Amino acid sequence: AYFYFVSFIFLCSFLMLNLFVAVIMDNFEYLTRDSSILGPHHLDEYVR
Amino acid sequence: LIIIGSFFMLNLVLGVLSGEFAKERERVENRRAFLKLRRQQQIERELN
Amino acid sequence: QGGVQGGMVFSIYFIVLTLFGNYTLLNVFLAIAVDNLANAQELTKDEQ
Amino acid sequence: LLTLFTVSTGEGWPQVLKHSVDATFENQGPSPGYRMEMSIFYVVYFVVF
Amino acid sequence: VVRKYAKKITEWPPFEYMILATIIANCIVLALEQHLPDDDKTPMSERLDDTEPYFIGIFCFEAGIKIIALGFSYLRNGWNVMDFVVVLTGILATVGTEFDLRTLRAVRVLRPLKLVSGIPSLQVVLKSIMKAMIPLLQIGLLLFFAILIFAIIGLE
Amino acid sequence: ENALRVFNIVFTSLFSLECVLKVMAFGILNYFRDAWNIFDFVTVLGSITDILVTEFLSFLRLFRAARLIKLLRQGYTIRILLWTFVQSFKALPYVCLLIAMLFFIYAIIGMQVFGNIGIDVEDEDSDEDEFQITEHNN
Amino acid sequence: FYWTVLSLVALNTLCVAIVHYNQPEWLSDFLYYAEFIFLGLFMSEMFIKMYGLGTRPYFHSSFNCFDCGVIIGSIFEVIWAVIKPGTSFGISVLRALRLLRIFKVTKYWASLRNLVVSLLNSMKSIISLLFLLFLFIVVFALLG
Amino acid sequence: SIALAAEDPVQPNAPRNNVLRYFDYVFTGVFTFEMVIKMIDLGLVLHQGAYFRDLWNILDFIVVSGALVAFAFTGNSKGKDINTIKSLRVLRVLRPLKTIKRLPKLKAVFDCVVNSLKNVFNILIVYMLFMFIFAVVAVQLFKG
Amino acid sequence: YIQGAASPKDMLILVDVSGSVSGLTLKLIRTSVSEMLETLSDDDFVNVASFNSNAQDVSCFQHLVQANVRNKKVLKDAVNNITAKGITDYKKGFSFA
Ligand SMILES: CC(C)CCC[C@@H](C)[C@H]1CC[C@H]2[C@@H]3CC=C4C[C@@H](OC(=O)CCC(=O)O)CC[C@]4(C)[C@H]3CC[C@]12C
Ligand SMILES: CC(C)CCC[C@@H](C)[C@H]1CC[C@H]2[C@@H]3CC=C4C[C@@H](OC(=O)CCC(=O)O)CC[C@]4(C)[C@H]3CC[C@]12C
Ligand SMILES: CC(C)CCC[C@@H](C)[C@H]1CC[C@H]2[C@@H]3CC=C4C[C@@H](OC(=O)CCC(=O)O)CC[C@]4(C)[C@H]3CC[C@]12C
Ligand SMILES: CC(C)CCC[C@@H](C)[C@H]1CC[C@H]2[C@@H]3CC=C4C[C@@H](O)CC[C@]4(C)[C@H]3CC[C@]12C
Ligand SMILES: CC(C)CCC[C@@H](C)[C@H]1CC[C@H]2[C@@H]3CC=C4C[C@@H](O)CC[C@]4(C)[C@H]3CC[C@]12C
Ligand SMILES: CC(C)CCC[C@@H](C)[C@H]1CC[C@H]2[C@@H]3CC=C4C[C@@H](O)CC[C@]4(C)[C@H]3CC[C@]12C
Ligand SMILES: [Ca+2]
Repeated sequence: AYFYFVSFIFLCSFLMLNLFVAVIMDNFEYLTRDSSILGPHHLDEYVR
Repeated sequence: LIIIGSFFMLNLVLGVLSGEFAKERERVENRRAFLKLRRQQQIERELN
Repeated sequence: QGGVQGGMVFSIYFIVLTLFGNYTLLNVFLAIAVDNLANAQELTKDEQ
Repeated sequence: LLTLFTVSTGEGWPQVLKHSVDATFENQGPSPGYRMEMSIFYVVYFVVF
Repeated sequence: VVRKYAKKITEWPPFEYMILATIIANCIVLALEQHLPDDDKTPMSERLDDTEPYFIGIFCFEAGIKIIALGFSYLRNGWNVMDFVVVLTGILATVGTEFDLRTLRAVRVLRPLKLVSGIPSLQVVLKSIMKAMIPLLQIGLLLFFAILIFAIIGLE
Repeated sequence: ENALRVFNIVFTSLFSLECVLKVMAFGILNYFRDAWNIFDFVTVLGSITDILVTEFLSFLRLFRAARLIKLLRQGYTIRILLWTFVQSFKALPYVCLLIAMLFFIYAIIGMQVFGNIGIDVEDEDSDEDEFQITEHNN
Repeated sequence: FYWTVLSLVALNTLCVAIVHYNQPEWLSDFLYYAEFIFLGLFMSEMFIKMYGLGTRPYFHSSFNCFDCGVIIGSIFEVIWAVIKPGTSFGISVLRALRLLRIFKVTKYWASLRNLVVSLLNSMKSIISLLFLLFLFIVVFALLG
Repeated sequence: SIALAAEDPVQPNAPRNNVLRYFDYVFTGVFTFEMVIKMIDLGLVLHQGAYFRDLWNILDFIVVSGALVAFAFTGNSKGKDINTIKSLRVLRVLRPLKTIKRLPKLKAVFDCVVNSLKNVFNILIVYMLFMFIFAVVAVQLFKG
Repeated sequence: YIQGAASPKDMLILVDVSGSVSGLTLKLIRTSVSEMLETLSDDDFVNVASFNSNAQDVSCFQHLVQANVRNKKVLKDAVNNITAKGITDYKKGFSFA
């Protein structure tokens, strides 16, 4: 039970963290966007 | 409730903060401090 | 402060403390880690 | 290391802190609030890890 | 709100250091207080409590110097506004007791924050922290909506 | 309780008119090509269902509780931020699968090793910290 | 010399880890004397560098100053034990931080050294950040 | 994998476990057949295409070998040694991991996780050294 | 045993009822005072007083009463109905005792 729970907390936190960075770093262009420079988010304003 | 409320919001908070920190690094005043740091290190290597 | 009958307005002290404290700690320590590690990566790449 | 790992995950450390401040001497029982300066150990531990 | 310019005298470096010292002393005095149940006081409580006139007088004096020198650009700075309300609430409780004024003592907790106003270096660092959490407010709006929706569902 | 229930009948009527009004204006087919329109249509159909049964449980009216989401479209920066992150979770399905396997492997190991522990044990001592393997947690 | 003193630190790090609640009496006697032996060797290692490299070159080195602090701290503990028996802080374990110098032989030294270089560069900012964080705790503590 | 999830832990002699036991024979049989042909197509000896060279092949080898050995102990006498056979039955939980190698995109995600461990390994060693120092100090303070 | 272990007493219990004894300490004080009253014979005289800032008698008794089975009941009932509020003044409670 010592190894069962101690390893789980490490592995669960590590695998969840890799999920977070994968989702974050997929949208990293949007998160570091600047309103001055053109971006894909702006182009939807052209459509309406 | 836990997945949406706690794990999904934590993902956005890390995502938004990380994007802000990337933009802050490339600020003109912040870049100049790093350029001073790089030059000061180059002197130390040659001086040694 | 009374009980459930009269002291329910005092939960705001605890809500504000844990809500602000949770993300203030994240902001302070993650900014320290990101900025200093990003400096080290650029500083290492430049010397190579 | 197992006790500190439990504190790192954040669960149950208030009880570990209570036992730490109440400790008196080797092979002797606890006394409430004996060593209240041992709180510095857990505050410094949280800052680092 | 002054008599225009008439021998207006400004500050000199030891002045703000004396203000800093009195703020630190006030913080220590606040940290030395013990609260006991049901209208019970410790012997040191009276000695600590009688020091309040001195601190409030010093703070009122420095606020007066700044307000006459600047001319009431005093309230332009956000830090001075926080200083002004600290002085105002103190005088109401300290001078006169006819109204219920035990609640106004709670405003004294903000006095340690005057360290940030006094030391300009801390202001720059404090600006950095608040700047990053401006985007995070939009996350809080998502969080509140999520809590509201799940509260309705839990209510049903 | 009756007054609250009466207001439900008033709203579910008006919310049914919007669907009727849009369908005629947009057309049978074009209207049914927008995700919100079906979401709106299933919501009105679910709520109207329960009302007739009462005179002739309504947890599917909590779909109506989801109507508040429509207010998000007015706030732009929230809508883009919420939508982009949701799309990213769809583009990373196998990363979620790896977490599911970790729970699977650690669940099977737990059943075989720690499954036999008894839970019926209870005593006046009731050292709750001592015994955390109970009817709910096992 | 560099590898030999480093191997001594590994022995000293091992010695302070053996201690447990009921250790046999022979173990306590061995460890009691071994601390003085290790302390003596590292103080001598201090003096050899001091005379070998000169007092000014030795002290100006950042690494050697850290060795001074643990050496001075170790002396403080032993005298403290006699005056007030019952309390031991194990200050000698801080000598184990010298094991991080092993990273020099690997390719990973540049990444690790640069991180410490950048941390020391912004030491003023980090200290101010912790102070402001401490101030808000005090305000909330006073409000409570 | 689904069979391992249906099994009743509380009742060793449950009717469900009796039925599922027959299924365990078939699944091992399939894994035995694929093992030998993989040894036949490749080579056991280390000729740079060795079957034992690939790490997952050892993982496949362990699952099938444990199942076969568990049968041998049960074969002689059903309940002569319940402890070790119960331990060997636990190795079946490695069956889901056999999916990672075969699925291309699941292997790719797995390599990314291992890649992240490599980057943070150097800091992880520093983390444990610092945590070791705190543990030794904590022992001296609160031992006994 | 109590009869043979000592001589008749003139006991005056002085109970502190300032604010700081509020909560658990008050329950322990009342239980302790009752248990002390149980160790008194009819040859013993007892009176219970209390003081936060001015001393007063807890019950109707004003001077000293022998520890009957009924005087003791009156004192116990009076003790079980005291509340903690004020600032301790030892020089006014001891001057009363
Ligand atoms: C984010 C970080 C930088 C802030 C952490 C706050 C610390 C500066 C505080 C939190 C707990 C405090 C400790 C809590 C308890 C005590 C015991 C107390 O010392 C006594 O002997 C008092 C006797 C008693 O209280 O019975 C006062 C100092 C000390 C070590 C305090 C010192 C200041 C500490 C470490
Ligand atoms: C830097 C690292 C690699 C150092 C080596 C690890 C040590 C910190 C650990 C590893 C195993 C530990 C040991 C595991 C178990 C025991 C048995 C324990 O003895 C008893 O339980 C009873 C002794 C008796 O009654 O005689 C004493 C401590 C000791 C040696 C431990 C001391 C600390 C040890 C050596
Ligand atoms: C999520 C993925 C991995 C698939 C889900 C797997 C398990 C969560 C499911 C699959 C088959 C299910 C089992 C199918 C049939 C039964 C019998 C059913 O009947 C009984 O009460 C026991 C039989 C008896 O009393 O004799 C109890 C639930 C159980 C064990 C089910 C428990 C949940 C199981 C193991
Ligand atoms: C895997 C090992 C290292 C520990 C497991 C990680 C989890 C359980 C631990 C490690 C780091 C911890 C968090 C680190 C950051 C903070 C600071 C503040 O925001 C709230 C506390 C909080 C949230 C800690 C709570 C629990 C925490 C998330
Ligand atoms: C950063 C690395 C070097 C970690 C080493 C620092 C740690 C181990 C030190 C720093 C401050 C220290 C504390 C300072 C003061 C006291 C009070 C004393 O009566 C008991 C020990 C105790 C509670 C110390 C325990 C050890 C301690 C927490
Ligand atoms: C091959 C995969 C699908 C494994 C699935 C096996 C599952 C679905 C089957 C196999 C054996 C089956 C069990 C066999 C034994 C019993 C006891 C019987 O009195 C009731 C049904 C019950 C409880 C069956 C439930 C379903 C069951 C568990
Ligand atoms: Ca008192």
